[PDB]
Amino acid sequence: SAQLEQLLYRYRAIQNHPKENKLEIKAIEDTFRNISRDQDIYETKLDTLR
Amino acid sequence: IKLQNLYNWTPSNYI
Repeated sequence: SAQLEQLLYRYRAIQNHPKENKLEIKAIEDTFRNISRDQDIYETKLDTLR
Repeated sequence: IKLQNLYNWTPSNYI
């Protein structure tokens, strides 16, 4: 639910200082985009479902 | 990347 997501939050919030030694930031941000997109899809579907 | 559509998150809404 959030136990593996708050870790990603803190991991991005710690890796804002180096910002170039870690190339894996982009895939993590793509998964943030996926989570935001799925959340918006679910909110529209909950608006239609009611 | 939004903000309130990113803290409100379950596995019950990924599908």
